Parts: sequence; structure tokens; C-alpha cells
Amino acid sequence: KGEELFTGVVPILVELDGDVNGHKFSVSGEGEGDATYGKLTLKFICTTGKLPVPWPTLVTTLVQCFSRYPDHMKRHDFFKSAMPEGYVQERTIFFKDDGNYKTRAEVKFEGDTLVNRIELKGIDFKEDGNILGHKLEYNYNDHQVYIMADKQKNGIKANFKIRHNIEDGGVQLADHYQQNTPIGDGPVLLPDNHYLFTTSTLSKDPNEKRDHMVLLEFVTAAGI
Repeated sequence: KGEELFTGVVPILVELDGDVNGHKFSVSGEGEGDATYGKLTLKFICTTGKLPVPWPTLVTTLVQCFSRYPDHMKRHDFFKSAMPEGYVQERTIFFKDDGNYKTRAEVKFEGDTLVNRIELKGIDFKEDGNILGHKLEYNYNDHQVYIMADKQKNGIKANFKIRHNIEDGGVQLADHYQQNTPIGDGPVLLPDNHYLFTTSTLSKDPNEKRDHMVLLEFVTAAGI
């Protein structure tokens, strides 16, 4: 199975090609994931200068195959069983009273590395809004992802809202819609509707001078 591929620690590579209101940028991240515990540790760097959007707005874009599925749903794991060929992840993220992100990612194995490679296009943003004006605090409000099977496209989908805290004020909404389809031709486990639960912690590397995000995550899956 692609499940046997996650029994130990797996190195993770993340590459992102971004373009928001014509402001172009690149992000690289790397670290590792342990699906036995559902733990992820990654460090991201904006490889092109200052990031033109706040780091928290990118978190959901920057590998749900690392979630710990307990043994009573080891069959409900679309993400793991799609490997090594992998899966496509697509989202549109609407920032309320502001622009939106469109993302297309391919998540697959390359050698023994789990690679998440992303293109992101952001359109119609306010240049002094909460996003391009860098007005969001550096923290994270996790939300549970209710993952629904989609027998039509042989994949999964989900829809959820993330809350971003606004410096000097209230909360900025990020309305997420997601669909994943497998890249291979082989059969794939179309799960029953279950939950992913995440806790993200964001921090900084004191010896890192480039614009960057250190990210630690714990995630696993639940039924009902």
C-alpha cells in the first residue's frame, strides 16, 4: 500500500510558486512527518525576499497524508493510499472583503521524500487590506476539516473557514473549498466522512535572517 510508505519518519519537501496581484514570490519548506503519531515539523523560507502576504494565510496551502489514522479507520485513508503516485489538491480560499487564492498542488513521493508542489494565484486583493498590508498577527487558529468522499471524481472534498486574527482589530475570514483527486490509475480508498483535527504552532528561528516560518503540527483523523 501507500500506507506502508508512512510507517517511519518521512522527509518532506514543499515548493510553492506564488503570484498575488502580480506580486510574485517563492516559498520553500522542508522537514519531516511521522504519521504514526501524526506529527509534522517544517521550516519555510521565502526564497525571493520579503513575503508579500502574511505567513498564516499560507499555512493550509503549504500534506494531510501525515495525519494519524487510528487502526479502526486504516481503510478510510484516501491520502495515504494514493501514494506513491500521489494526488492533486485544489482549493479556492476567499478572504472576506478582499481577494482570493487559487491553489493547485501535486503531492507525491520522489525517491523517499514526500513532495508537495504548489502553484498559487491571488487576484483582486486590496493593496492596503489585511493581506497585502500585512495586518494579520503571527499565530494560528486551527479548524477541523470535515472530509467527504466524492465517488464522481474518485476523490474527496471539504469546505471550512479559517479565522485569522487582525492586528488592531477583529478577525479576518478565509473561506476554504477543497477537492483532491488521485494521480494514479489504480484503485483508491474512497473514505467515509470523517474529521481531520489539527493543532498548528508557528514560531521563528532566531538565527534565520530571511523571511521565514517555522511550523510544528499535530494532526489525526476521527470518525462520526
